[PDB]
Amino acid sequence: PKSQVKRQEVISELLVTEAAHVRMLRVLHDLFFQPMAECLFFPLEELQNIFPSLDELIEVHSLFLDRLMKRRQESIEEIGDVLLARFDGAEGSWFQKISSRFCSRQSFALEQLKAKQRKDPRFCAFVQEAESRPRCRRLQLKDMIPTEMQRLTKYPLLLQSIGQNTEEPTEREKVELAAECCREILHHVNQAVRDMEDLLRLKDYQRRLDLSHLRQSSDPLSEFKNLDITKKKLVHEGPLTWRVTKDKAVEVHVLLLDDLLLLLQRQDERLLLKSHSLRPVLRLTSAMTREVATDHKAFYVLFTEAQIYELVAQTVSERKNWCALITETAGSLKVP
Repeated sequence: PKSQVKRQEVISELLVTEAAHVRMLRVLHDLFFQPMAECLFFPLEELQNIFPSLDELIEVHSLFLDRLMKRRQESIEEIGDVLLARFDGAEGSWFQKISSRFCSRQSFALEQLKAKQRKDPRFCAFVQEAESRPRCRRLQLKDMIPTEMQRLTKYPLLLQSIGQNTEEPTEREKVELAAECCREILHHVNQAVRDMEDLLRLKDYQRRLDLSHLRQSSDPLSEFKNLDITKKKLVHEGPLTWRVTKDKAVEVHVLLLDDLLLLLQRQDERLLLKSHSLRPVLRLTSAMTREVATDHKAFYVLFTEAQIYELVAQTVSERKNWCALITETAGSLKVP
């Protein structure tokens, strides 16, 4: 007291909220996943990408719910040991593995479901009917899926304040270490999320890429034979206008990647890279941006034979934003 009331409260909050989460996850499973498996709305492989590890994700939280209850029941001093048992060592590692799998596919999972609802009325009516079942507690499926992430972001907050309210030192170390683990996990999942969100997107572009032109120029482009972008970092993308001369302008979708800049022409579902002059592909290791005094909406990118690429955004703010991003990424790149 007063350290103790808070410590007990927080430990309570953690147990209760852990149960609610298991409960939801089970609803998600029972009312959505399993029935859809049985109605075979998707081929199963795919359902597994929408709910990447639901079955075992339920278990991991379940096992924790279980430790926490056993501990409460047998009394609360000491909780560190329990915490470390879920977030640290091998069980630590698994929890991460399982929760991050499932979290990464969130965005994917959602658009998949949205597509199907807007495309197939049998399925849309299914989801409605399911969403009206009491066990939903007024959450929609779209509300359910992203709770796993939320839950992960809650753990450091909860653990941080059990620790800072632990009087006895060696116990507070445990609880502190545990909390640290949770931030390690959160930080990793967050990353494995962007890695997936980028990946799927880059694989998308990579099969839509009309590569024929580089294989055709005598332009010693020969480095992009063969160009692969699936395993690279997508820093930024956006429509722009590409004033190849002050008489001719090209409509273009730009990808700013870790180390290359790509100016893509959109032609039906295709995306072309055409040498039309000035190349469409560019090694950033040399890049540099400038304002254009006669056009607050336009800027220049230069490759330090010049090599001038006059690009224009719709809004002034966005072209401020573009230069900002290029020069910054450009800078991030090291000289041998």
